[PDB]
Amino acid sequence: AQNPNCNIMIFHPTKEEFNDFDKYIAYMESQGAHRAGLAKIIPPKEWKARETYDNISEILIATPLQQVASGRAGVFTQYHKKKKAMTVGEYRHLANSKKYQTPPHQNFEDLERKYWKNRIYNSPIYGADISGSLFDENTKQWNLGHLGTIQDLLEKECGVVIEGVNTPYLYFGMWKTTFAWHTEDMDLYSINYLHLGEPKTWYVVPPEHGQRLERLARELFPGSSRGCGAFLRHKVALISPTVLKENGIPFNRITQEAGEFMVTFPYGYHAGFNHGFNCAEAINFATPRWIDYGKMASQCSCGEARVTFSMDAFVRILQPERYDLWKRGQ
Ligand SMILES: NCCc1ccc(O)c(O)c1
Ligand SMILES: O=C(O)CNC(=O)C(=O)O
Ligand code: NI
Ligand SMILES: [Zn+2]
Repeated sequence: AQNPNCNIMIFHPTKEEFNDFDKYIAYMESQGAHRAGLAKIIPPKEWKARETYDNISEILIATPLQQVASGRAGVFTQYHKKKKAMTVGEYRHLANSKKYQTPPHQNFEDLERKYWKNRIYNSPIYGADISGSLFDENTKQWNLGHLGTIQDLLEKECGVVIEGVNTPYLYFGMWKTTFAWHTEDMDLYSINYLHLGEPKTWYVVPPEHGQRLERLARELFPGSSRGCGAFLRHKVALISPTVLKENGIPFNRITQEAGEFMVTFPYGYHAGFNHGFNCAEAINFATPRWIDYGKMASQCSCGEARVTFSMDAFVRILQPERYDLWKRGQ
């Protein structure tokens, strides 16, 4: 069995290998990459996402989110307070201001230490889930706006025709902006390209051990766990690497830099933070191997979790027993 220790693998495809997206995902899995829950893909040197990021300042962040924490340094939740709209230009200036800028630090490890020590005492502002793309339409390889759709995958695999679209989202981050522990909707894959700016650090639990993280989360957030059978779907819980180690949860970490792709695999729990001002683009996708994970995905029905339009059809077709109860909560 490939990659039995579930290490995060890093890939360096040639420009030839970078032509067929599906084929290369399949190749990575043949080498055991999915066992980690997360992989890094470094594009061939000949490739670029777009010519420049010169005039991105006029993009609007309609609903910036202030991420307010509660709890202790290693175990906390965050809630999102809506702020007034601002342009990416205004947001970048805010990120670089004395209140919000990255502190002096020696290296990634020093900065990681500072993050887990001090995150809860600040409330950084995130521009998340902004529908759009920064890939040039003429970029033919690994263009996250030109992927095959999950709806077409389901149709090809299972012969069912369904409504729905899926499109990419932009994320503008600053120092300490945080993504909570989660898997994707319907335990899909995700792919994330860091277009510009400072790094993003990721933590990930191997899919074969996801239930260990769920069990720990129930112990660490007991009220939340009583309110919902799948509260990690709410995407508000953080647990530090120190606390994960103390409780024997298997995980790995890696830092993504500008110009690099990350792929998360079905039921790979992940969390992380941004080092400073940056812009990433991400989208969910499916492969034939996803279908079984989609059928088994645990759902939030307390009503807290957000659901796009397109998730309806996934639940309706793959989880018809759950559909009625789930739809009551959307
Ligand atoms: N009960 C279904 C599985 C499960 C358990 C705990 C969680 O936090 C979660 O998101 C999902
Ligand atoms: O970049 C972020 O803030 C979060 N991204 C993801 O969880 C992802 O790409 O799957
Ligand atoms: Ni994700
Ligand atoms: Zn819920």
